[PDB]
Amino acid sequence: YVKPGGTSSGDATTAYANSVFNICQAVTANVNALLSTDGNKIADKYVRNLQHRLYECLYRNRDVDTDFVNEFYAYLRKHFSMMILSDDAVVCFNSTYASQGLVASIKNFKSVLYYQNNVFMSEAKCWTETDLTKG
RNA sequence: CUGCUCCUAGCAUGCUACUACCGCGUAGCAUUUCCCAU
Repeated sequence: YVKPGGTSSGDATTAYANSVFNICQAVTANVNALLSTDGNKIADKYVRNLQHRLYECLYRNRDVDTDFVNEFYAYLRKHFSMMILSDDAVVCFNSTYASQGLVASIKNFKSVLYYQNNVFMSEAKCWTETDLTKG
């Protein structure tokens, strides 16, 4: 037969490939979530300036811009922590930011999956925890 | 197929300790022999 696509299982790099794929999904969901928010009701200048710079470096600049990459990576480390196994991950994220939709959220993941993987991830499968005593 | 762990066996290496003998080196103690022509 002929395999249309999708990762195999008997190879030696499925785990690392899936990890990289997961990181990419999370990062693109964060980028999508930030850029779909009105800039007229944003908090302290910093984030609004960052969003403006992001749109410019995304659709107007042609080549790469390293410093903005470092800054955005540091921002993600500041307000988004991920622990990644092969297609399995746990996220610790600041909640007041997510209240205003300035970082990821489950609805963003649903939308990203719907338009980028052709699958509808029902939200009843996810879990969200507010406490940190229990793990 | 990757990663983690247990257990077993063997090997090999390193290191430590013990025992024996050896000789060395040092020190102490003590003795045994005592010499001759062309």
